[PDB]
Amino acid sequence: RSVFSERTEESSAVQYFQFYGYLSQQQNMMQDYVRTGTYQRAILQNHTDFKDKIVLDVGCGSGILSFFAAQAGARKIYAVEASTMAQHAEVLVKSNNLTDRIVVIPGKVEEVSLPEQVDIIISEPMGYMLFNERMLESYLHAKKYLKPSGNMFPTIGDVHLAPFTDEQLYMEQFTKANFWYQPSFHGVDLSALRGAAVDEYFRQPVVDTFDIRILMAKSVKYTVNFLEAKEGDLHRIEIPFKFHMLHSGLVHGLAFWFDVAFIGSIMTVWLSTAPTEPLTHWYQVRCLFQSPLFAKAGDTLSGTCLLIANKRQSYDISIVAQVDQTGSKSSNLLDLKNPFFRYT
Amino acid sequence: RSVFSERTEESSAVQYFQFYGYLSQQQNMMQDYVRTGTYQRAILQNHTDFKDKIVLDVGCGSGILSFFAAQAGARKIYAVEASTMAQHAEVLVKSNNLTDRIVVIPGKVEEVSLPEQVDIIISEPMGYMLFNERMLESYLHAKKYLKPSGNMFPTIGDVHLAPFTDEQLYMEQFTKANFWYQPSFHGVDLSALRGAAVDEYFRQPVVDTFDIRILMAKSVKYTVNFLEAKEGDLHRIEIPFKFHMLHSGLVHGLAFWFDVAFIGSIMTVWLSTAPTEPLTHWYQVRCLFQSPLFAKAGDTLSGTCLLIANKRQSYDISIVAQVDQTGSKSSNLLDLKNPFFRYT
Amino acid sequence: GAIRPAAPR
Amino acid sequence: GAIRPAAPRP
Ligand SMILES: Nc1ncnc2c1ncn2[C@@H]1O[C@H](C[C@@H](N)CC[C@H](N)C(=O)O)[C@@H](O)[C@H]1O
Ligand SMILES: Nc1ncnc2c1ncn2[C@@H]1O[C@H](C[C@@H](N)CC[C@H](N)C(=O)O)[C@@H](O)[C@H]1O
Repeated sequence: RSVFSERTEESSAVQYFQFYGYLSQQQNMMQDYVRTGTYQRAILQNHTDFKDKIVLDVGCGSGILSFFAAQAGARKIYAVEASTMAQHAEVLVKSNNLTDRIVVIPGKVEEVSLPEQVDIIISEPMGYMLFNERMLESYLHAKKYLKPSGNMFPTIGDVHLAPFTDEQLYMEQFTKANFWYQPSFHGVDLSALRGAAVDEYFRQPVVDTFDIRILMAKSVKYTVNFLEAKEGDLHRIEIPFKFHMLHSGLVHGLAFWFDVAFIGSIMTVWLSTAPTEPLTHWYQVRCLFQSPLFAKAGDTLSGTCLLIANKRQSYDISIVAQVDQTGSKSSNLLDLKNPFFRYT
Repeated sequence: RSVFSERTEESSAVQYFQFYGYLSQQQNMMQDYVRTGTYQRAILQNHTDFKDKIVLDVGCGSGILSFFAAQAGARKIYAVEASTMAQHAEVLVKSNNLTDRIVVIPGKVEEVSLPEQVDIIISEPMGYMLFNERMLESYLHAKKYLKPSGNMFPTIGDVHLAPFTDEQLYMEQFTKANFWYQPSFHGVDLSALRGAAVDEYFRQPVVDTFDIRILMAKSVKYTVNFLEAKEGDLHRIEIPFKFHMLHSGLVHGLAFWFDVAFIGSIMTVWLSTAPTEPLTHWYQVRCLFQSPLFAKAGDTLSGTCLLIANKRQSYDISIVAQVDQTGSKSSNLLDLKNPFFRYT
Repeated sequence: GAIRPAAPR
Repeated sequence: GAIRPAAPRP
């Protein structure tokens, strides 16, 4: 039936909205002060984008961003939430005396009916590596409700990519895989599964932070403009790259992070997940190469990061990289749905 | 369509078998040396229950238990596995040159066909708190393939429950929930959801180990005899208790652990997850009381632990307890499928 | 089913 | 979605 159910396996959806149904999970996001306080700053400092305006909050969760919009003088805020968190949001709207201004609407933004078109859409639809969850697509879908020359908060998103060296990370993953190297595990030969094991462990993106000294080159930027993109733009995301290596050493994979910009009428406010910035609950993301690439300073490392949307609310990621000077290449598949959360 | 599909929501099934399809997850179980080593000892030291016998391995995973049956001399072993781990097991059967003795059968044990009846069923289908996953029912279901006077390994399982005092663990729940008791979280009064947050945290069983000094009475035991039990016997599990209190204090809830016994022709081998025994990947499980109960040594703490099976492959737990000398009473409801993993 | 990572202290 | 906890570490 709906645009959402056509692109999403039911098993994925149930589990997804179950996770967000937990007050403990909403609290986790809320307690990220950089995230929550930057959203508040972006909204309050652009108060004229809200004052007496009609607002759509896509995936309101607790209601938190709708309360910021109300603090900035919005006339009416439609707060849409597909998880059972919608009922808790309703309770908060009542206890905060904002029933005249915040209207919770339970269900998927792809399935509900709003009573009118809006001036501005706000959301926090960013997953780790930006694209996990495929919630950006629901955010773009919601533009069917946006007035001409309406705005989006956030307005754009930049994904950054850079090559890294981290021998300790590589060996940590490699060591776990080599459990399946043993030819006599309790007298049983596991070694025929070595290859599948390495493949599975290296399909896992690594979510954690790190020092910027591990980066071997200036980062490449890929931009998505939410004011212009169509949902279909996010089905196949292709990020070519050419890195000018600043340091010699082994390239163990690519590091990703993302920034979003809230481009208001008064000022632009950035929310950054970069490793040079204060740490957020998104940390940063690294895709390891099963086979590291040796490169010399001044070499070029070129290739393509390709993200293919799947029905499990995430992406199949392929990264092909090569050192142009030697023709040394690494081909990699990663399953963005199945990360290794390594942070302590 | 099958006994399995009737008692199980697809969304739960899909996620369950995805989990077991990871070589990393099979690996996690294999690496529990207490678990894997005890299974090997029970099978090998009862070699006469296996020599030239026909064996069914219910949920064979990587195949490890089936290889131990081969080590003990079984003629034919049918290894049934529902997840995609089935392919990986088939690879190990070939690489260990056991194609003539181990036959891997992909699919649910409720849905596949065996060509003959077996002498002995082997399985590791114990969830945390024993009952989680409802795989005990698949193990019992499999007795349709058992010859009269066939054996089961394990043969019996015992759950233990005992009252505990742990003020710090109890207090950790209100600490977490009082996030919501802020009148101005970024300008928002969250206080109305505090009660809901408390209920959410108290609905989670706690998975971790503990010092035995926290236990306030000798355990009561509930036993499942896998030779005699029917599937239906596991849909509603009623565990009455009358604890004679050995220590005075605030009872904060009930602690659970479990033992299984392999009752073979040569000897009985026990696999215990008790807090007195070396730690396993099952740890122990604690269910808190939201209102704790004062009891003095010599008092009786009476009540019932009621576990009711649900379609998410787990149980709704109802614990009701009173101190008989005073009449003070505590009711608690938990969701076994959603535990807090507190161990480091 | 790990959707969002734990927020840092 | 954790079915089995992690094995305790040496
Ligand atoms: N298709 C959808 N329709 C409605 N809500 C959704 C959809 N997809 C995700 N969500 C909700 O969007 C929220 C995403 C959260 N990252 C944001 C929560 C909240 N706005 C906050 O900033 O704290 C979750 O509560 C999800 O349940
Ligand atoms: N109904 C079922 N039919 C077939 N396999 C199942 C069923 N339910 C659970 N399983 C499998 O049973 C296994 C349970 C594991 N605890 C045991 C793995 C393996 N036997 C070992 O001891 O290492 C998983 O691989 C599940 O996929």
